[PDB]
Amino acid sequence: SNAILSLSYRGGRLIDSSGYGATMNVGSDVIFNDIGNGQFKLNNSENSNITAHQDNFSINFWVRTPKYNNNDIQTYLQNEYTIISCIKNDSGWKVSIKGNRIIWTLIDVNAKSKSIFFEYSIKDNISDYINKWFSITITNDRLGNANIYINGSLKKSEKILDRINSSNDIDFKLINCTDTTKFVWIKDFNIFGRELNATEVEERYKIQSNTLKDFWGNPLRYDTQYYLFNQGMQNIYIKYFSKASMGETAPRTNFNNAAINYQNLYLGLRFIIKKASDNIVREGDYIYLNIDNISDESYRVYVLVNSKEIQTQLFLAPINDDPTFYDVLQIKKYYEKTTYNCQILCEKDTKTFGLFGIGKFVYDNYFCISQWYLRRISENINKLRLGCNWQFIPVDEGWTELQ
Repeated sequence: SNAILSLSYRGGRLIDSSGYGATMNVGSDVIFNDIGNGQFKLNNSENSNITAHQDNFSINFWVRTPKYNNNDIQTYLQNEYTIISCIKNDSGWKVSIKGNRIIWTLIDVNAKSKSIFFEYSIKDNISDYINKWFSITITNDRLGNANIYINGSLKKSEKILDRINSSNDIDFKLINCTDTTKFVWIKDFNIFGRELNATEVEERYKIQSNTLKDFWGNPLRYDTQYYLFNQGMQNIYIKYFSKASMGETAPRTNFNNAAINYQNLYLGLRFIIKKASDNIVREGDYIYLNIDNISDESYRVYVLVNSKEIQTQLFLAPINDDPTFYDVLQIKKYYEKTTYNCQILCEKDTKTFGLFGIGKFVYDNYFCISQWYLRRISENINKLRLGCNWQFIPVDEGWTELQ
């Protein structure tokens, strides 16, 4: 139904947008930003805290938690710490994190507890969860079922048990975390006074998602260094091929040990998005793609305008005024609009050159532009043809790499 409580960071202050007038107490070691409305970071200190002073309800919020430290994996796996709690006389509810698990716990007046959790892999080459914003929704009823939804989709649902106390305070704070460097990002925290159904959860997800985002789920920005990720070919990156003035694919390198495995992200061409015509890139903007790690001089992505082929290799070159090439691009989000993917179009202007992708040429796979990606092969084509879907990866503190 209607939010009992909703945290928003409006104009320098954390408030309750609920209209229920919750009063907020904020420690001195909390970091805020005004992205969306907005975001806060809990560090591992007693001074990094927020208190909201206020059998069927729902909890919804998005969370961003940092990648494990390769050399501190047993701490990551074994240390469960509370992040959000509503407890009184040892009874109530808490949200906790234990490594790659997010955990919901109900505790009765006798200290008898039962938990439900969501676990994501820490062995996949590419993760939709590690260090990335993702939405969680927990519902609970009197039947009684507890459900965990992740990114709008039901992931778990279990029963069931004495009485569970209700508290006037909700504490946002790391409890029992043993890594002094730990932090957690939270946004869009909401409480509902009823059990939201599967349809209600999906819709609130789509709503809480026109904004172009980066790989981590934050707004995409101009003048920011980004590595490039391809949704259709996730296990390669784009590398400058000196002999040809092109981008060729290369296999991502990886790291693995006994407990974990991942492919490296900070590889290949490093791009900067420039305004062609604030610093947030919006759907449909006209942009250039600069590349700043090929040499001392700036390079840029060019489209061969006088090609009659279906697909053409993109020309990665020093800045020039050669009219046989064109550098004005448009970043778009044609579909899968809740994801962090985007497409790159070039048009000039009654003439469409296609979308950026990866194509087979005389053979190897090259960073290219192709009309193939605009073909309306079938109504579901966009679910099958993923090579024109890209994400931009900035270096982020929650994801560190060797070398």
